[PDB]
Amino acid sequence: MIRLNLLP
Amino acid sequence: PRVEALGLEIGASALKLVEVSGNPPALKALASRPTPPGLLMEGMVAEPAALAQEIKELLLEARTRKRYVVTALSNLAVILRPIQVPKMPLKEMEEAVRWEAERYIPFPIEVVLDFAPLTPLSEVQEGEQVQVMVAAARQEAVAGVLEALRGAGLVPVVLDVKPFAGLYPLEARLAEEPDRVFLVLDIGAESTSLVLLRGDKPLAVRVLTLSGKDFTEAIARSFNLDLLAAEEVKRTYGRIYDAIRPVLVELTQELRRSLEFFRIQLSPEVGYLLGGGSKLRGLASLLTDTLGVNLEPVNPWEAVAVDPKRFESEQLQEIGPEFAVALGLALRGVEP
Ligand SMILES: Nc1ncnc2c1ncn2[C@@H]1O[C@H](COP(=O)(O)OP(=O)(O)OP(=O)(O)O)[C@@H](O)[C@H]1O
Ligand SMILES: [Mg+2]
Repeated sequence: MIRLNLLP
Repeated sequence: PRVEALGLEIGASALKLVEVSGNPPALKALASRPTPPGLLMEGMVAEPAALAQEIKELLLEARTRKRYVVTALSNLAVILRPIQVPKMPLKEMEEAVRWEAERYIPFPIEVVLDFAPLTPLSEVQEGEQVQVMVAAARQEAVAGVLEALRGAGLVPVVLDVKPFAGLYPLEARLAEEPDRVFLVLDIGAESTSLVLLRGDKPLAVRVLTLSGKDFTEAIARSFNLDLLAAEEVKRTYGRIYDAIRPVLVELTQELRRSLEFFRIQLSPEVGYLLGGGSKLRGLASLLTDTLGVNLEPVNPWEAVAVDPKRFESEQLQEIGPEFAVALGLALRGVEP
């Protein structure tokens, strides 16, 4: 499973 | 510190909030409000203070004291694509990704970027090639959302992406079949995503422009109706058929096309449907017949303990397609 985070 | 964060989906049709908590996770509260027009435009938040007030209503309705949140960007704001890179230390990989991503991003690297390896990095040596999933968004898209959350008194811990967050409530079930190829479709109001997996590992994601709005708009056109009224007509009826037939055909073609391009560049046994656009009456059967993939609705709530004295299992089930993403975001909020 993929966990991304585009928080700066 | 270790917070249990809420899950929030800023949807184009509905703004949805889910609270989960406990050590095996349990549903505590949920709320949904229709999204007021003009607040979101093409993946951006055009009215952040007005969104902040809407999100405040949700927190009041849910009756929550929690003020940390995981939310998600619109699929129209994010570019998702895999990219081959050699394994390097982590800081070095970042620069390599940013360098490679530069070519695929139709605006100045102004971008926020993240990535995750499609296969475990520990299983390969330095310098060998690994596929990573890269996500990229305009800094402006991110800023609209953080400004919305700030007005609402919320602190974001993760800004996730919907095609994967929608999968979190299915993941234990997809891990049961580690070698089976599964398709998961989320038909939303603003986009449809497709994700192709083996077990619980994504293999590919594709986002289509076609979605629930297109069905409403064809009913609207065919009967000079307002959107809300075309929308209500869509829900109760589902001749309607004649108005929505070209949308059905076009969606079917776009989904056959995506699957054919998966098969060329990399094919589904079973699949799942999420998102409210997936509830159009009979759609599941149509798509099953037409794509040659057994496509089923699925209940995301099974991922979570549900107290029968506080929620009706029957009602939960009914709204499970719309709530898969907000529930995944809430599961993320309580990780690990
Ligand atoms: N029973 C139904 N029959 C047909 N269409 C439906 C039904 N229920 C909801 N829809 C459509 O589903 C869509 C809303 O679903 P959902 O809340 O999953 O979208 P959303 O998360 O707001 O959109 P997005 O993720 O694209 O921003 C609306 O387009 C609505 O018209
Ligand atoms: Mg959605």
